[PDB]
Amino acid sequence: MPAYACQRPTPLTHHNTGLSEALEILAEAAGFEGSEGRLLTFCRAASVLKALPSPVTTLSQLQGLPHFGEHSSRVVQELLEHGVCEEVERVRRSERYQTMKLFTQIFGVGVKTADRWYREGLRTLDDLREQPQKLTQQQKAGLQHHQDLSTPVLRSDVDALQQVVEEAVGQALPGATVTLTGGFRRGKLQGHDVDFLITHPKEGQEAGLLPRVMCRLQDQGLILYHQAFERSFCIFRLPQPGSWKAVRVDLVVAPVSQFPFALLGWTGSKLFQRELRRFSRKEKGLWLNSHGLFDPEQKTFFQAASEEDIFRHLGLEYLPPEQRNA
DNA sequence: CGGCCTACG
DNA sequence: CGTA
DNA sequence: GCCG
Ligand SMILES: Nc1nc2c(ncn2[C@H]2C[C@H](O)[C@@H](COP(=O)(O)OP(=O)(O)OP(=O)(O)O)O2)c(=O)[nH]1
Ligand SMILES: [Ca+2]
Ligand SMILES: [Ca+2]
Ligand SMILES: [Cl-]
Ligand code: NA
Ligand code: NA
Repeated sequence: MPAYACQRPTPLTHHNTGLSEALEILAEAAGFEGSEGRLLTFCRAASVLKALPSPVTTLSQLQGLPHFGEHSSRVVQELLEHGVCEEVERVRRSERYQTMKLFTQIFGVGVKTADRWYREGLRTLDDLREQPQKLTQQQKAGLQHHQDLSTPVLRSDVDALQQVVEEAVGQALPGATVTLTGGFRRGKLQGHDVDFLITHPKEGQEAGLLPRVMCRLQDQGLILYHQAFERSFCIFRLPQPGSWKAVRVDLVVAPVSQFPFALLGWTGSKLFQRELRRFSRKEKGLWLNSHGLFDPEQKTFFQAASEEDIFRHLGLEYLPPEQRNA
């Protein structure tokens, strides 16, 4: 089993779901305390289990697996022997974990803001609503829409939404295209938000496009919240039987020269892309982001026409999106 | 021990 | 600071 | 928390 997640296929569904979900609780709790290193180790250990071909049934089967040291191994052992890990359950019911999770789920609130509110004594959404001068415009929108935004977006919702975006994009710039990215491109049947990548086949024509798209969506009454730019993090009105619901939608524009890098980055998963960028820099000496792949010794950018090109540049076997669920 | 992804709004 |  |  290789040490980087980008070196192994990771399917969406697998054979160690309960074990991985426990390690991801500990990863999340580490993030809430500001230890990104521990978060990464727990995430990586969880992802190793997702990549295995069958269930872990005995502690012996962790020997030699990367990212399983004394702590992650003890978590798995307790789950194998008792069906529960006391450390995980203590985290689950802790006031700190529950409130930090509640607050960071608000659009416009990160770990740093949630922690400050926690230290001030706040614990509930109604606590926040009773002091709204304390809130940015973004946070106000995230709090007002929190209930709808907490409900998963169904893959069955997405095609009708993509059609609406395509209509606005085609008026803004005929010939421009819309590609579904994010977890839905990896095969998920639900998601917390929808991610779209927009480009045009003629290099340079995409300049200035996103403000034109947003203006047209707003004029159609579809934008509940937004605001030169190339990424937009929106709240959209999605139809429902007899009504509608708020949904988070991300829009990104890339020039066609960069489209394979943007498609790769925005298709994720988040851990897969962090691991891929870490691999590129530490193992290959190349710097990767959603715009390109840079050789800092030649001071040259790799041209890519496809995601396949990028995997080849990096010396990695190609993984389709459905196998990037690290 | 150092390092832990890398951007844009 | 927020966001992907 | 773990790798190298
Ligand atoms: N490099 C990098 N990419 C990120 C980061 N956060 C998100 N992304 C990329 C990869 C994600 O798959 C993609 C979309 O992010 P989302 O939060 O929408 O996640 P995703 O669609 O995978 O899942 P979800 O909507 O929760 O089902 O953006 C980050 O911190 N770093
Ligand atoms: Ca998103
Ligand atoms: Ca998403
Ligand atoms: Cl840490
Ligand atoms: Na080990
Ligand atoms: Na948030």
